[PDB]
Amino acid sequence: MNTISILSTTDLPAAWQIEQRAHAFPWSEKTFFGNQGERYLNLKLTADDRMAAFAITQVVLDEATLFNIAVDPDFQRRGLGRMLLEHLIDELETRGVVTLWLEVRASNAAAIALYESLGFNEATIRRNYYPTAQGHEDAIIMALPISMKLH
Amino acid sequence: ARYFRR
Ligand SMILES: CC(C)(COP(=O)(O)OP(=O)(O)OC[C@H]1O[C@@H](n2cnc3c(N)ncnc32)[C@H](O)[C@@H]1OP(=O)(O)O)[C@@H](O)C(=O)NCCC(=O)NCCS
Repeated sequence: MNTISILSTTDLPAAWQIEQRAHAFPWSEKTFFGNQGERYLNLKLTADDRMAAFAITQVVLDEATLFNIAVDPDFQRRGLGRMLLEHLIDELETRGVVTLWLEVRASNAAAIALYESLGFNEATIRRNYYPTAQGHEDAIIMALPISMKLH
Repeated sequence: ARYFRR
């Protein structure tokens, strides 16, 4: 069974492990441990025992930015990424958020296709935004409009 | 993933 919950203090070491396993160029520890607290709606997905994924989001006004999503390699391509993303979107809609934003490596064909299938669109491109093992990569800036529902 | 200089 899969259980999406808030990501709290106690959860951060497990997530930090996931951060370092799923990203070729992870955040720094300080940056990672610093993206919590006020205005963060941070979520984890638990599969049975293990934490399998996490997502870091910040809400300002009626827009949000997904700073980070990560499914641990052991748990990938099993639909948990989408599921977590879907829970987040529902949660942002109840919160009056109308636009979710994110950045993605231009060559992440996986992530892009996931986002596209969830309704994200390319807004703009930032050239050479990401480092690579041999230079830089473009960032695609993508916006998902979230329709307002009856409550 | 957002990229930070931090
Ligand atoms: C990308 C990521 C967040 C989600 O992956 P996941 O949990 O495996 O994704 P899901 O199983 O929910 O589905 C992935 C969707 O991506 C697309 N996709 C296309 N090729 C794919 C591939 N080889 N692997 C994964 N997804 C692929 C599909 O639309 C797929 O949905 P499908 O089941 O209908 O084919 C996860 O793989 C991850 O953490 N990767 C490394 C870190 C990263 O790149 N994070 C996002 C940075 S913007």
